[PDB]
Amino acid sequence: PAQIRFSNISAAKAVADAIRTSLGPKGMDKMIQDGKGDVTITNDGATILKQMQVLHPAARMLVELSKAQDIEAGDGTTSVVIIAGSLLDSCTKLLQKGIHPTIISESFQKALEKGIEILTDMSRPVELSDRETLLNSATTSLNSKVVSQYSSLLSPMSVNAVMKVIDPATATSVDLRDIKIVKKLGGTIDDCELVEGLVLTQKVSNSGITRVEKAKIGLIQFCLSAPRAYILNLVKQIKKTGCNVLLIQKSILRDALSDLALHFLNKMKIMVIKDIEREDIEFICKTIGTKPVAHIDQFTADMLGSAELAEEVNLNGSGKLLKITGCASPGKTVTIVVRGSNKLVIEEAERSIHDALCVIRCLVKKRALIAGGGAPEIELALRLTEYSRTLSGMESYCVRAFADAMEVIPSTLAENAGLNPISTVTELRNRHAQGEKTAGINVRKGGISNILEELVVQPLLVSVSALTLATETVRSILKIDDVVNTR
Amino acid sequence: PERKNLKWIGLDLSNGKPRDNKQAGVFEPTIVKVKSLKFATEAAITILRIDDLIK
Amino acid sequence: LQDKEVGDGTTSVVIIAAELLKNADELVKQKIHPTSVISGYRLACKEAVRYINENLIVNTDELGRDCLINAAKTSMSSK
Repeated sequence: PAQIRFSNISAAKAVADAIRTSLGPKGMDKMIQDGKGDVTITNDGATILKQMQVLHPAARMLVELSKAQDIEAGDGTTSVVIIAGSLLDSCTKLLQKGIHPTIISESFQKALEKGIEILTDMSRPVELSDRETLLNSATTSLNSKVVSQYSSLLSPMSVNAVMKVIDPATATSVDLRDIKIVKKLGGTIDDCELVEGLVLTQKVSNSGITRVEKAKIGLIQFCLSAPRAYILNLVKQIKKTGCNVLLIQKSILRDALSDLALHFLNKMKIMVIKDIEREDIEFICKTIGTKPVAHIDQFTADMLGSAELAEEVNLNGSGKLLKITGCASPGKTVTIVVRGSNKLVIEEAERSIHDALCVIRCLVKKRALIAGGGAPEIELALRLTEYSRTLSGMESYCVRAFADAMEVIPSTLAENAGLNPISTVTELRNRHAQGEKTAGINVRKGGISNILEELVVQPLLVSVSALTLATETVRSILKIDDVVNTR
Repeated sequence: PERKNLKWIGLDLSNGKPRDNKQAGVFEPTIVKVKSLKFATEAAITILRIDDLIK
Repeated sequence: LQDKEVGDGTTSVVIIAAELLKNADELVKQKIHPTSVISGYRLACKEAVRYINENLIVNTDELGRDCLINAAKTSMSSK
């Protein structure tokens, strides 16, 4: 019971301390050639955790925390591991003092909700949509990259895309669902456009007319095959109705539209694009309103999707893209048409636009903002220590044990920035106890000061979600007391 | 302060003695030296950054 | 990556970097964090290039020819 709980504690603490130095922007890169040749040179600990050979349960639950924190807010991936590992390390004192893990876990729950309610009103919240502070958070996020010169190229485009559809999803917050994204290799970085409706990037090359104002859309996933019976009837149905733009899928076989049916579908010259992407197929259907139907006898008259302008148009001079407006309910995931001749200006632009998405959905699910970089952790370690002084019973140390485990985030931020960690942490505590909350460690210049002047700030829900997930998994691993193999 | 023109006294690349270079014509483009110092510092910073492994 | 710029200088850009590695190891063995050594190397190089650019030479003009013909002469020494 205790001998396996201690092994869970030690394994999760060891897998948390393997990425503990990578906290902060000065977090150094790693190299683990474990497995069969992994040259793992990266300063970000999320991809380090995704390549860690993990056999222990409690070591794998923090890898689950990493992906959970990346799903909820997209930032603070190493923080939810370091907080959890320091908490589980601090559980050993409570275990050896005599407290049962149930009391430890419920006192951590009490300390968690106390820390959430302490963080939620010590913020500097935004009052409106406040597009100026969205661009301010973009300067905190979309810059310090190679898209720093593409920051004004990319931030107000997404800001205006949320301005277009302030979409009712999780209390009118930013979903992954504003206006459908595409990306095209080649072009310049300035060749991004904000669209209204469906765009296709793939190569449709029709000499005839694909430019119909009432562009009727179907999704026939029935391609052509090789034994005339189950071959031409869908094209006869096309001649019946007149769906002039239809996205082709090769779900049946490989010869998708052979010249028998291809000239039949080039006697009116339908849009032809094959091998459509499976996760975006259902979003395309949510856009259009047609039915994703492969059975050619299930093609009905109510499968006729709507489109207004459908062209194989050379957008930006040469990009033969198929843009579509005028649908049933278009708008599937926030549009940044990533064009770039270089490859790094493709991938970093799209990755930073996803970063911008995961911070603006953080900025409006919870509409507050704090000064990041070790300041709220010191604030929690002060106020929870006072609360644990007020608290009675065996929980009175555990919340205190919750407090000191909060202190690893500034200290690592003190250590990775080269400062002497313990003295700078307690000097930060002395400054905060008589001064302000926003005092912390400016890692961007390497010095302890008021961060709200030096502008290293973060939305509140990153810290709240990281504390929630870390306390949840610490609670679970404390409650875990038995394992068994051999089913 | 007056002997600012004892500055380019480099090494003889053939026989190894303290010797003039501006009068001797020993020359190298400044962009070469600047870019070599830049890339050497970048290499040193990158290999010093790979530090946090017991390996 | 140095080799694609000017050609030579490869052995110098290896050797100076290796000595920076060695002296940085001697520093971080004295309880110095490598963040401080990296930022010190950065500040040292940023100051050194301004030291160089204050003390460069443009004597090789169309008027600088005796130094140029002396460069030509000393480039073929002992022949």
